Amino acid sequence: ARVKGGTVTRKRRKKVLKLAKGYYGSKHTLFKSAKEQVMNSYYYAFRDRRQKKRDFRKLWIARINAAARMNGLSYSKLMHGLKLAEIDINRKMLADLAVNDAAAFTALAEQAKDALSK
Amino acid sequence: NRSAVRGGGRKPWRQKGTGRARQGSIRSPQWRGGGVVFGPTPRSYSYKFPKKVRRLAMKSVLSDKVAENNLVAVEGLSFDAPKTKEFKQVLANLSIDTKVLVVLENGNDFAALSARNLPNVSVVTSDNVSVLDVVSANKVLATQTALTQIEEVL
Amino acid sequence: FEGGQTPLFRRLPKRGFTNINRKDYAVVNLDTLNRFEDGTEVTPVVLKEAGIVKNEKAGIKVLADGELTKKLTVKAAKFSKSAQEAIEAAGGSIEVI
RNA sequence: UUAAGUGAAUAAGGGCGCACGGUGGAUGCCUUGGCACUAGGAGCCGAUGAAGGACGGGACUAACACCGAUAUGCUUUGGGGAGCUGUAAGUAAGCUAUGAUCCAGAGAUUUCCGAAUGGGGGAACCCAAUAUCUUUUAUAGGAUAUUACUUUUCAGUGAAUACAUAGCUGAUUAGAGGUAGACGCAGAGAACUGAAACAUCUUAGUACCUGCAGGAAGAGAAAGAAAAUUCGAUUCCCUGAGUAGCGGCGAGCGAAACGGGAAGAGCCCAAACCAACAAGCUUGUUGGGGUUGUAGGACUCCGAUAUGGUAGUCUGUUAGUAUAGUUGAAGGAUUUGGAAAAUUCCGCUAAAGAGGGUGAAAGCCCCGUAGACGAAAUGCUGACAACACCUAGGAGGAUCCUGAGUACGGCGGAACACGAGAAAUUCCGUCGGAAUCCGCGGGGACCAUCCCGCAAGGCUAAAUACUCCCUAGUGACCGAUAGUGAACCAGUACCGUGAGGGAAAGGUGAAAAGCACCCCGGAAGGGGAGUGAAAUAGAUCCUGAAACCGUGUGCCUACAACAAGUCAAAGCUCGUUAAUGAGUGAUGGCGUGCCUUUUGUAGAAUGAACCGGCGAGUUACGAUUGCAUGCGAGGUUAAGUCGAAGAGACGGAGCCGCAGCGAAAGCGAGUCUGAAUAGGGCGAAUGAGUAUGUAGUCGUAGACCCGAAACCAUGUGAUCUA
RNA sequence: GGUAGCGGAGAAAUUCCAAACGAACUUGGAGAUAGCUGGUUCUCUCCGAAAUAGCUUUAGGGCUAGCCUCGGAAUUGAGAA
RNA sequence: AUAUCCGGGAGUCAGACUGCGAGUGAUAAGAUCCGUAGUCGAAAGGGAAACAGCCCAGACCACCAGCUAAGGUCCCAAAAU
RNA sequence: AGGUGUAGUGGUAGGAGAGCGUUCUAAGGGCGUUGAAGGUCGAUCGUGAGGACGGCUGGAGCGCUUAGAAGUGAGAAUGCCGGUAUGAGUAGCGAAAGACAGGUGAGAAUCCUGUCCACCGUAUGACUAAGGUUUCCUGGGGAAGGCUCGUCCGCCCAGGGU
RNA sequence: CAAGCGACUGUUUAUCAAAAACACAGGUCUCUGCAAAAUCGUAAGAUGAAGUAUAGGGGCUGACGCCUGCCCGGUGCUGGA
RNA sequence: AGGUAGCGAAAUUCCUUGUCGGGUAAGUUCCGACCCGCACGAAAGGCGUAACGAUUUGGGCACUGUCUCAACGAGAGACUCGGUGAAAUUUUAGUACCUGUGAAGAUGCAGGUUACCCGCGACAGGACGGAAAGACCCCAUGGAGCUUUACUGUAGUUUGAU
RNA sequence: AGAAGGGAGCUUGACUGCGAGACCUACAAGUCGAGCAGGGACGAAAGUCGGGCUUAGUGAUCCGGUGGUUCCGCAUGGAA
Ligand SMILES: [K+]
Ligand SMILES: [K+]
Ligand SMILES: [K+]
Ligand SMILES: [K+]
Ligand SMILES: [K+]
Ligand SMILES: [K+]
Ligand SMILES: [K+]
Ligand SMILES: [K+]
Ligand SMILES: [K+]
Ligand SMILES: [K+]
Ligand SMILES: [K+]
Ligand SMILES: [K+]
Ligand SMILES: [K+]
Ligand SMILES: [K+]
Ligand SMILES: [K+]
Ligand SMILES: [K+]
Ligand SMILES: [K+]
Ligand SMILES: [K+]
Ligand SMILES: [K+]
Ligand SMILES: [K+]
Ligand SMILES: [K+]
Ligand SMILES: [K+]
Ligand SMILES: [K+]
Ligand SMILES: [K+]
Ligand SMILES: [K+]
Ligand SMILES: [K+]
Ligand SMILES: [K+]
Ligand SMILES: [K+]
Ligand SMILES: [K+]
Ligand SMILES: [K+]
Ligand SMILES: [K+]
Ligand SMILES: [K+]
Ligand SMILES: [K+]
Ligand SMILES: [K+]
Ligand SMILES: [K+]
Ligand SMILES: [K+]
Ligand SMILES: [K+]
Ligand SMILES: [K+]
Ligand SMILES: [K+]
Ligand SMILES: [K+]
Ligand SMILES: [K+]
Ligand SMILES: [K+]
Ligand SMILES: [K+]
Ligand SMILES: [K+]
Ligand SMILES: [K+]
Ligand SMILES: [K+]
Ligand SMILES: [K+]
Ligand SMILES: [K+]
Ligand SMILES: [K+]
Ligand SMILES: [K+]
Ligand SMILES: [K+]
Ligand SMILES: [K+]
Ligand SMILES: [K+]
Ligand SMILES: [K+]
Ligand SMILES: [K+]
Ligand SMILES: [K+]
Ligand SMILES: [Mg+2]
Ligand SMILES: [Mg+2]
Ligand SMILES: [Mg+2]
Ligand SMILES: [Mg+2]
Ligand SMILES: [Mg+2]
Ligand SMILES: [Mg+2]
Ligand SMILES: [Mg+2]
Ligand SMILES: [Mg+2]
Ligand SMILES: [Mg+2]
Ligand SMILES: [Mg+2]
Ligand SMILES: [Mg+2]
Ligand SMILES: [Mg+2]
Ligand SMILES: [Mg+2]
Ligand SMILES: [Mg+2]
Ligand SMILES: [Mg+2]
Ligand SMILES: [Mg+2]
Ligand SMILES: [Mg+2]
Ligand SMILES: [Mg+2]
Ligand SMILES: [Mg+2]
Ligand SMILES: [Mg+2]
Ligand SMILES: [Mg+2]
Ligand SMILES: [Mg+2]
Ligand SMILES: [Mg+2]
Ligand SMILES: [Mg+2]
Ligand SMILES: [Mg+2]
Ligand SMILES: [Mg+2]
Ligand SMILES: [Mg+2]
Ligand SMILES: [Mg+2]
Ligand SMILES: [Mg+2]
Ligand SMILES: [Mg+2]
Ligand SMILES: [Mg+2]
Ligand SMILES: [Mg+2]
Ligand SMILES: [Mg+2]
Ligand SMILES: [Mg+2]
Ligand SMILES: [Mg+2]
Ligand SMILES: [Mg+2]
Ligand SMILES: [Mg+2]
Ligand SMILES: [Mg+2]
Ligand SMILES: [Mg+2]
Ligand SMILES: [Mg+2]
Ligand SMILES: [Mg+2]
Ligand SMILES: [Mg+2]
Ligand SMILES: [Mg+2]
Ligand SMILES: [Mg+2]
Ligand SMILES: [Mg+2]
Ligand SMILES: [Mg+2]
Ligand SMILES: [Mg+2]
Ligand SMILES: [Mg+2]
Ligand SMILES: [Mg+2]
Ligand SMILES: [Mg+2]
Ligand SMILES: [Mg+2]
Ligand SMILES: [Mg+2]
Ligand SMILES: [Mg+2]
Ligand SMILES: [Mg+2]
Ligand SMILES: [Mg+2]
Ligand SMILES: [Mg+2]
Ligand SMILES: [Mg+2]
Ligand SMILES: [Mg+2]
Ligand SMILES: [Mg+2]
Ligand SMILES: [Mg+2]
Ligand SMILES: [Mg+2]
Ligand SMILES: [Mg+2]
Ligand SMILES: [Mg+2]
Ligand SMILES: [Mg+2]
Ligand SMILES: [Mg+2]
Ligand SMILES: [Mg+2]
Ligand SMILES: [Mg+2]
Ligand SMILES: [Mg+2]
Ligand SMILES: [Mg+2]
Ligand SMILES: [Mg+2]
Repeated sequence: ARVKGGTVTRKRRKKVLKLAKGYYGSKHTLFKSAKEQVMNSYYYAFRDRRQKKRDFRKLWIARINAAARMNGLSYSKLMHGLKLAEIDINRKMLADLAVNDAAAFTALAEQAKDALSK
Repeated sequence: NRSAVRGGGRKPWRQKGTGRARQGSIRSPQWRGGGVVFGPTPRSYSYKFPKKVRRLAMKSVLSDKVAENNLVAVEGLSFDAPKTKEFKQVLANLSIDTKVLVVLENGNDFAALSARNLPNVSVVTSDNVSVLDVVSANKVLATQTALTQIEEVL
Repeated sequence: FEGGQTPLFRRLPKRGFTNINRKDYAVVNLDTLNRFEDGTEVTPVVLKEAGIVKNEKAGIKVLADGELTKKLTVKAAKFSKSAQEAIEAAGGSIEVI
């Protein structure tokens, strides 16, 4: 028999337009522009789920570096000293101690400095 | 198709220079009102299985009805005059309330007449019985002479 | 088509001819004649009814492929020399029709 | 106080989200109409004026439909039984139980143009002759009839020119055009195309043009097919077979007979000879006679005036049938609702549970359906009768007959599947040119032998092809961008000098109940009030998408360079399919669209303004492989017949497989090569096929879709311009 | 009023023949042909090339081979390092 | 842990750069033509500021976890002023 | 039925496999005026095509399961048709003189009347052939047409006129 | 005032060329005895002409003035045979 | 058979702006002359020529906004307001500069620099701006028109046989 | 140069049927070949010889010519 276009076409395009809500001007309005930008958004979103892991480790290291220097030590020497002392605390936890519990961070720094001397 | 659609002989406009897409006919398929590309064309859908396969199929459905005890054989179905209510009562007599294929011997006009109007009944003669006839029915009601004729046919 | 390289068939010569009077015989081998009982008269009609030879072509020719084990009086258009010996060695007999 | 520092809020406009509107007409549902077919009907109409038109006819009439100055109808025969005066309302005026409207059969009327046909003409107009009638005192005016051309036959007149003949006048007779854009036969006859170019060839003897048709046509009753020994007109279907062959032996082209089916049917002339008549012993007319190949007939003998047959006729009679019709079972409540057929409850009818309609979905409300029944009239068919028309057996061969400028041959073309080829068979043009029963033709050059037939005369039903129309239906066909170009006043509007091209455009509601009245406004249009179940159903009227346009505002925005997102993120505003929620987003990191085409494109290559709809590997027949099922050394039927446009049954002709090898004779589990028991090639040893389904791919077809410049063949144009 | 497309007409320009004339317009053959350009619409999973040789009136086309994929058979395991 | 072999289905026959070995060229060319390896093609990620073909390395996915490669560690900008 | 272990899971041309969704058919089983399809919204589910569930709109039909058949999936073809944007409130409004008074009217630079002014005058006058074919006259009208306006018109309506 | 080109008036590429291009009067060659040659047409029938060599067709040249040389081997034409 | 008369750097002369003379302050053009005529030449005529030409060419007089070198004035458009209201184009655009990079010429990539938001009148450097599927160039075993001692045919013409 | 170069005698193996197995190769082709049989040349014999030191000296099919032939011969014998 004859199968006319029906409603499938509209349904499919409406899904893309919903993904494009909040985009500027025609990019949330017109299907072709919206689909092109949703594709680019997907490309960015996948790439950025990898990049966010890089960015946060970059943030923690910088914060640990600032706290390390306040304890008479560079970031690189502190991580060497913690490794020598068998401390497995990760950079997310160290950065959190650097900001929220400075006394605990100082206790870790002292253990690292002790391990470096030995 | 584009040849069958009315008109469309001439080239709509010159090949080059108008800035328009080149077109060869107003009845080209991408045109509104143009010829259909491919699409239905009259044809038959019938094919014939090997005879041995036809015979096996017919025996299978008949043996399936018996195996499920859906084959109700009656000595005979007699009616002085065709009356639906009476055949309807016979179906009640035999406790048949589901779709039934009533298989009658040749010449039993009045049994066929009285059975056929019931919405759950399908009537065939013993010499015109098909696989689709049997499979459709939940039950087969066959007179004794109809069964004998079937066994002579098969 | 080979894109313009002389096609294989043009490279090769035509050979032979077809004989207007050519006669092709329907072949029956001895193993097929073991299907008949001892003393049977095997005939082109009998073979047709048996469904062994539906088309006898120019005639039935009997060939000695297998081993014959029953005694028969075989009738056919032609007999291979070996088939004749086998049929008669089995104590049967052949007849050219 | 002073100094230094930090520092919100604000928006002219804009962004995002959300809400509500407008525009528009997608989507859904629906359908007036289409598409493809099946069964039957009918396959022609015209000088007795056709097809197709023009102009007219109504109480008002622009259009359509109907009708034709007897005009929106007349008579008549049937049917039908209460309303009717079409679409189309409205008023108006009428008709109808003394039977209207309406329906069917048969008649009457049927202006003008158009073959048109008294003459003319730029179709639907103009202008005559002759006769009769009529108007007027009369002329003028009006009415009816007849008057084209050619053909056939007859008569009469009648030239050069004697008789004649031709011509001429009249009568008689018959054609003249149109279609159904189909089917048939015949004349004439392309090109693009394929051959990967191209002249043979192919496309094709196709398209186109022209003639002639007929409901079918054509073919047809053996100078046949054959060589199993036989068959016994033709046509068509299956098969033979993509075989034999043809072929720049390329591309391609491609049989036939046998076998199986559908359907079947045979007959008349010419000649000899006889008789009659007429004419110049023959030489015509008529009638008889006669009709062919195991030769027939004439003829001469005898012997029967029977028996059978028919593809005869407005010959009646009869039956059936088509074209109007009649009859035709069975439901009430309850719940919901504007409405019930939905629902629940109990019932009933069914030879009817096909289908449609009805305020939603109805076997039981309506129209119907199954079934029964019906014909004044006119067709059509079948019988029966009548009438007409055909239909003799056997024996004899002395003689006579049995199709001539024919057969055939040379030359040139063509048709045969067969392209001149070794080319038979058939035909056309040209020239030559037989025999005739002790004869003649064919059996694929040709000859002999044998076999089969008997040309140069004609006719013939059925099986086959097609469908503009008519009737009843059908569809895993369309559902308004589809389906016919056209569901709607479409071949219209519109474009064009013309041939010719050619659209768009369906939906209020169950019912108009189509919004009285009021209010603003000149109106348009609104607001109320009403109608309605609903009017955000108000006629641009069902649903009412998107682009696009606007209004409100939760958050953000006036130091910022941004394919505009993404990841991180305060603040603010909100509260969900309750989910480790939603909107917005300062600020920070990262980041050059989509597609096509390319070595490589963000690309300063291509394509898209946007949104919506439509828009591209399909089908048929064949080849082949995988998968699957049935059967298996077997597998399987085709056409066709019966049957629901079904399954199925029958049908074994045929096809594949079971044996190969060889160019072939031929041999055969081998065979070919060869001197060879050799070696080697291909086979067997060392078996699986076949039917159907399904999918992949291929081939022939437009073959996935769109696109040339061009080529060819009919037509239309010199109202521009030379 | 006459001449019409295989044509006409041309104090001649390939000039005119109904607003494009080295050959009008229209309809048909006809869906001409197009080894060329463009386009070819849902998803996920497994595997995954080539841009080379030979021949070609062949060079931006094609054919066989090479390289990919799917299925199958089988051997004293024939592959790779 | 592939190889052949049999069969169904293809696509490909414009390649590019880089290193190395040659020719052509002026031992010019992002030149041209072979050989050889790689990458691109058909490969995202990190480095080379940006930068198909270079260096490191092959993305089934989730993580605000860890270790490294090339390359880096004064600020932009992660890490030794 | 699942479990463990090891390994593997970039990809164009292209091959293979397995699915999603669309319309229709058959059978079965169902849902619908207590509201079908369709539309719209939502913070919902699945590995993907995609699937539910609610609110609103809507007013009649439509799912589901298994199998079948397909005019079965669009974003690109300077694709076809329709609608609507952008450029924009932008170009343009087609060779020239008008002014004022009075009137008409809901409304007048634009209609009527008056006055003066200006323009053509081998004409921009008067006839007539062709061509057009009702455009002529009278009375009304202001939707559209008129490149603005309009009370006016070669337009529309109703009558008439050779 | 002067030079080129064309004698002159004319004609032409409607819509990019008006000219030195075409035409022209004049020149020359050649065909044609009339059912002429030439042309349209299958043909019939036409034009040429209701003309007749002082006419008609065709080629070239291009008012006028002065002039127009050499080559007949080749190719055509004509005659021979 | 070897070009005669006449003409000649020519509408013909490549070298070439030949050389000489004239005209100019200065002359690749123009005129006169010369003759090595690349490659004039006698009816596809040679040479000359009064008259003629919207013909080509050089000089002169007059004349001037052509120019030195631009100024002012009139009108129409542009501009502002009222009415009316298109178009080509357009992947979405919050649309800077430099140097660099890259399919080797970037508003958009890198680095740096500059830049508050929105317009209006102006100008055209860029958007390899718009318009037209380059016409040049090459290619396609494309097309068409034209030519001939290309091939194969053929109308016509002619000759013979019949 | 244990010749493949050079001379001489006799010769025709510059044989017929073939050919395990290899090389080359997309195909079509191309290349090498021991060995077997027939009948030989030279040589006393062993043995060598299916051209030449090796590698170029060539052209598919269609269509024709010529020679041979226990093949076919469109009813049959012939013929074509
Ligand atoms: K604001
Ligand atoms: K007429
Ligand atoms: K028809
Ligand atoms: K051709
Ligand atoms: K071709
Ligand atoms: K007939
Ligand atoms: K065939
Ligand atoms: K060929
Ligand atoms: K008779
Ligand atoms: K009903
Ligand atoms: K009757
Ligand atoms: K022949
Ligand atoms: K014969
Ligand atoms: K015969
Ligand atoms: K509504
Ligand atoms: K908003
Ligand atoms: K950002
Ligand atoms: K370009
Ligand atoms: K062998
Ligand atoms: K042998
Ligand atoms: K099987
Ligand atoms: K198959
Ligand atoms: K196709
Ligand atoms: K195909
Ligand atoms: K004219
Ligand atoms: K002219
Ligand atoms: K393969
Ligand atoms: K390299
Ligand atoms: K790789
Ligand atoms: K909903
Ligand atoms: K399709
Ligand atoms: K598009
Ligand atoms: K617009
Ligand atoms: K705008
Ligand atoms: K008025
Ligand atoms: K001139
Ligand atoms: K002149
Ligand atoms: K002169
Ligand atoms: K002029
Ligand atoms: K001219
Ligand atoms: K002269
Ligand atoms: K002359
Ligand atoms: K001349
Ligand atoms: K002259
Ligand atoms: K000469
Ligand atoms: K001569
Ligand atoms: K000179
Ligand atoms: K010269
Ligand atoms: K000087
Ligand atoms: K002059
Ligand atoms: K002039
Ligand atoms: K001035
Ligand atoms: K580029
Ligand atoms: K600019
Ligand atoms: K052309
Ligand atoms: K020697
Ligand atoms: Mg669609
Ligand atoms: Mg067409
Ligand atoms: Mg455009
Ligand atoms: Mg259509
Ligand atoms: Mg008839
Ligand atoms: Mg009556
Ligand atoms: Mg008349
Ligand atoms: Mg071709
Ligand atoms: Mg009833
Ligand atoms: Mg009920
Ligand atoms: Mg032929
Ligand atoms: Mg003959
Ligand atoms: Mg002849
Ligand atoms: Mg006989
Ligand atoms: Mg017939
Ligand atoms: Mg339509
Ligand atoms: Mg619709
Ligand atoms: Mg239409
Ligand atoms: Mg509503
Ligand atoms: Mg609506
Ligand atoms: Mg600043
Ligand atoms: Mg700020
Ligand atoms: Mg390139
Ligand atoms: Mg782009
Ligand atoms: Mg750009
Ligand atoms: Mg574009
Ligand atoms: Mg005409
Ligand atoms: Mg005329
Ligand atoms: Mg020219
Ligand atoms: Mg013109
Ligand atoms: Mg064709
Ligand atoms: Mg892989
Ligand atoms: Mg070749
Ligand atoms: Mg290079
Ligand atoms: Mg590529
Ligand atoms: Mg990369
Ligand atoms: Mg790339
Ligand atoms: Mg740092
Ligand atoms: Mg340091
Ligand atoms: Mg991976
Ligand atoms: Mg639906
Ligand atoms: Mg489709
Ligand atoms: Mg679109
Ligand atoms: Mg502007
Ligand atoms: Mg004006
Ligand atoms: Mg004046
Ligand atoms: Mg004047
Ligand atoms: Mg008037
Ligand atoms: Mg008036
Ligand atoms: Mg107006
Ligand atoms: Mg002149
Ligand atoms: Mg002049
Ligand atoms: Mg011009
Ligand atoms: Mg001009
Ligand atoms: Mg001249
Ligand atoms: Mg000079
Ligand atoms: Mg000067
Ligand atoms: Mg000088
Ligand atoms: Mg000259
Ligand atoms: Mg001369
Ligand atoms: Mg001259
Ligand atoms: Mg304005
Ligand atoms: Mg660069
Ligand atoms: Mg740059
Ligand atoms: Mg950016
Ligand atoms: Mg970057
Ligand atoms: Mg441009
Ligand atoms: Mg191009
Ligand atoms: Mg013979
Ligand atoms: Mg014969």
